[PDB]
Amino acid sequence: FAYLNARVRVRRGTLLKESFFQEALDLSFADFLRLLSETVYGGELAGQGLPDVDRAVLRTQAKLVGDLPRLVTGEAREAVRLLLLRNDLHNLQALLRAKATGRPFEEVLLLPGTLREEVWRQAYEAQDPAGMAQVLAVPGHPLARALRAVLRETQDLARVEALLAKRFFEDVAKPALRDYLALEVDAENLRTAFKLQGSGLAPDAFFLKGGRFVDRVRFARLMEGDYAVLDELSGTPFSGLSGVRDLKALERGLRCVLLKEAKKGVQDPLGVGLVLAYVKEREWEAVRLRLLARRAYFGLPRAQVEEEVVCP
Repeated sequence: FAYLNARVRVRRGTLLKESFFQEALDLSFADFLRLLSETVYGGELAGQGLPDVDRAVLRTQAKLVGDLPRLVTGEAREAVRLLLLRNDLHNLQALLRAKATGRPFEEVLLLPGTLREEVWRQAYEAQDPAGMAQVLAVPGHPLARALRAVLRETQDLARVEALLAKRFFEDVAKPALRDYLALEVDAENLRTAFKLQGSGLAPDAFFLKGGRFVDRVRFARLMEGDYAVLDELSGTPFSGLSGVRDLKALERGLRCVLLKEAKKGVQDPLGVGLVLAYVKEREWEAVRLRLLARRAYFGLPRAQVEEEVVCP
């Protein structure tokens, strides 16, 4: 961990200050590009369009975040590799969902992971899930194996997403990181229960153990249609999910929960906590840059955007 932390410390200095996001919320697209060009992202910013901003973010994070697993070994590599693979899971699910709805690749948020954007593009270009698996296999990604396995059991979008997650977390199971991972399990159970709500499927076939606040009862209740479960979490990190009745709002709240938990890591400068915080802060950075770039580009409502780029 000493080495990984050194490499992380070397990179924390280029994290964007909160002042950047505050100013960006009210900038024209041209000025947004100007502000961005002065940050570490400037090196990869080669154009004047929205896709140029998205590309600069992806390429910059591939070199400041995505490569971390290749720099170390032992338990240190395990920790950061695990975090990035979890994002690859999110990316695959997002791609599967986009394809199922015929949404453009440009609309898919890609979190910092272990794969190059070109691989994800090839997967999106694939004719079907099976085709996506072959693409992921080239770089030897574990999702290629998980996807092939899930597909010989079901083709239903929602179930595929849930089973992919179930396999990932089961492999995960086999301090700061333990605490954080338990919250990731809680959050995954909440999104799965929401996605499979009213399906009538056996909750135990989808419940992930290893969480902390989202017990099998809370999971089953939400999956069987009780939204009130989300209003009963006031004494937990998930208190902000009260009133949530749509998947969009749920994902928003879940991101803030995990971000806050990860930031506790700064308290562990010599341990896994530092990289945990660094990776999640870069993720939040990527998410906000994407949303702020779109507000400036399209001229989106300030109030709606502000709510999506601020975490109470």
